[PDB]
Amino acid sequence: SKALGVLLAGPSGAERVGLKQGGTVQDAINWLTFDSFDIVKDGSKDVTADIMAACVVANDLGLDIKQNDGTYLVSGNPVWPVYNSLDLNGVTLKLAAGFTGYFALTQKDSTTVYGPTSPIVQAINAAGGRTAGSGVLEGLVNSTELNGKFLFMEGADVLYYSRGTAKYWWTNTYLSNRGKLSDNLKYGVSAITKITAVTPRTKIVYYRLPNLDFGNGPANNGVIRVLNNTRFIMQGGSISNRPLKDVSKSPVIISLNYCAAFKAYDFFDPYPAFAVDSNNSLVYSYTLNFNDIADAVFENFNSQGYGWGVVGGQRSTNITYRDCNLNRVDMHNPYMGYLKVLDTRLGTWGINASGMGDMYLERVTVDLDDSAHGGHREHEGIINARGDFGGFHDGGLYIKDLTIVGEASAFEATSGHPVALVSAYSFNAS
Amino acid sequence: SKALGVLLAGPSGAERVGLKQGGTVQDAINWLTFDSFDIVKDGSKDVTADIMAACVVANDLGLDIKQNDGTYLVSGNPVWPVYNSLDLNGVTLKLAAGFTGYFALTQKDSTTVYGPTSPIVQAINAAGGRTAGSGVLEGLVNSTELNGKFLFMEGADVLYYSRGTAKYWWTNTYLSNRGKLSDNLKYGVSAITKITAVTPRTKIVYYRLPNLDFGNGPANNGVIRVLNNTRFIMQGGSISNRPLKDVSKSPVIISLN
Repeated sequence: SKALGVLLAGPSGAERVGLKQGGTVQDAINWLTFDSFDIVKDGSKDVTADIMAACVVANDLGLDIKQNDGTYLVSGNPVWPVYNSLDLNGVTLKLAAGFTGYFALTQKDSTTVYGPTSPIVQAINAAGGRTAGSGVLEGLVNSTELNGKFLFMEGADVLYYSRGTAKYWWTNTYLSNRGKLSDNLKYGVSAITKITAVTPRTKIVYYRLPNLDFGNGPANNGVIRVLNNTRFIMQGGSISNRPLKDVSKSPVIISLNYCAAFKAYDFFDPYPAFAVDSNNSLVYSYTLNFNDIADAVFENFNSQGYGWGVVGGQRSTNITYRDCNLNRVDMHNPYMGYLKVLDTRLGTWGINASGMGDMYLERVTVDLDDSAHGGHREHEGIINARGDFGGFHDGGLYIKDLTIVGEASAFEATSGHPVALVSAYSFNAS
Repeated sequence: SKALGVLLAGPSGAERVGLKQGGTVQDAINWLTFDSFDIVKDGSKDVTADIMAACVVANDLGLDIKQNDGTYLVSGNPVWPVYNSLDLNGVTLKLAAGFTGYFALTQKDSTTVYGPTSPIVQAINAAGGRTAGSGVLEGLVNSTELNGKFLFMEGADVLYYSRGTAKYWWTNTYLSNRGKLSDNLKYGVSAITKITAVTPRTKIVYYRLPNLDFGNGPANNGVIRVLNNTRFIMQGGSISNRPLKDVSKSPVIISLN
């Protein structure tokens, strides 16, 4: 009836084979692979739906995914969710021209949102501790609901105007217990309107990014997206066969959102994207793009050359760049806390960051050559504030051992003078 | 005749055993070990030719090698080539007194040499951008041949003399596209005579070095050699039983190129 060989090939097969050191083969193996589902890996078939089914199985069982070879063709707009570690070092993804999907690397059941009518928010608004330089919220001293969490708060006071739109009070910080915040409030607020709380993991997860093939020239808004995540380490990843021109497109590679306490590592990009409009004028495109992050370290990133700035950040806290090779470091919406750039080589754009904190620079080299861009230059200096936010930087700038090479002659021919060192101004006061 | 016992021991095998989470045992294991070839690992036999055979199989299939225990006795002057990751943490290599071989960790066709007569070199020599502080080679503005590569170039002008021997112009840099260099030239050069171009990997490889036993005292010119390589991480490694004196010898451990 039920014979060996038929039993061995079934799901309960590895449980019947014993090991010399003890136990069975099933005990040792505890991970999943793409080969476990017979996914075609010669690039000759669309496997968008097959990869999605594999991710669903792993999330239910709570296992890691490992795969170190093969090339896969994908198309459409899938959303692949991953709740655990993912190892794709050695895998190439071949994207179709109309691809608009992404990997969604998330933490399961990690975020709670409190609205303006929630009991927690009302208790904060009825007590003190909402002044500048405060480090304690007096309304949470005898409460344990938000203990040991990362808090992303919003307020009801206007701070500045950007492109005619009012921007409101905000603060990202960490709460240990009895109302104590890690980062003090730089400005006071009349009332709190929203709180987003993220719980740190009880474990460390590892992401090993694959190689992305851009031969057909897709223009997604992020292929690797990390949302509501803590305590992860991201290593590797690259781009291949990137086209020289990207007419009327704005590709984005990596995007982060509501993340804290992580570190990224040696992503390699042979050269950045060069995207233009119908009038042959440069438009934006990013290799890395993040919103609402805290306590982040970026090390050994590589994206240097002509094109738009490869980094775009907004509303962050305590960011560090170490040993990187980028053509720009940027923050559109202001940062708070500190921003550190250590042992880094920069391109012609320099640094463009409005902020409510302190900027530290140590052993940084800047290369000013800008021949491929005609004379286009948004800000006239090397270290700048944001011209579309008013040009303010409410904090100090401390520089040690800065080195300048290049000349930036293309900009000089258009304007008549070289670049400044530090600039802070507004494009339009209204 | 095709008995189940004989079938299970062949190359078909783990593909006939299923896992609870899905797939087969074969789909989970994708690496090679020194124990896969029954290499004697108590130091009582010379296994130089057996280690070479293991490396050839791994290179052909594009797999990684992993071994975490055992002591191996080696001799001669073998060249063991490795194209992928290598893990020898916990392994001791016993070197015979006359050992002169090494591991060769390479990148499998990552380099290209352009000589003084190549069209690429002649294009550079016929244009501008060869001055001090220059960041662009004007002869490559409309070329895509060297895009995204590391360049090791040599020139024709004498810079200084060492031990009565002239030394010539050089520079090492990276080129993104449209002839833009990452590091500006410090001195101008009249003509460029050689270019070596290395392509970065689309992956990261990991090297975990073994323990080397120098009891017999060999003095070869490098036991671990890395050539024409990019995007790797090296960890570990040690020396044991190093003699206090090395009369008429010059040992080298690690060399890069």
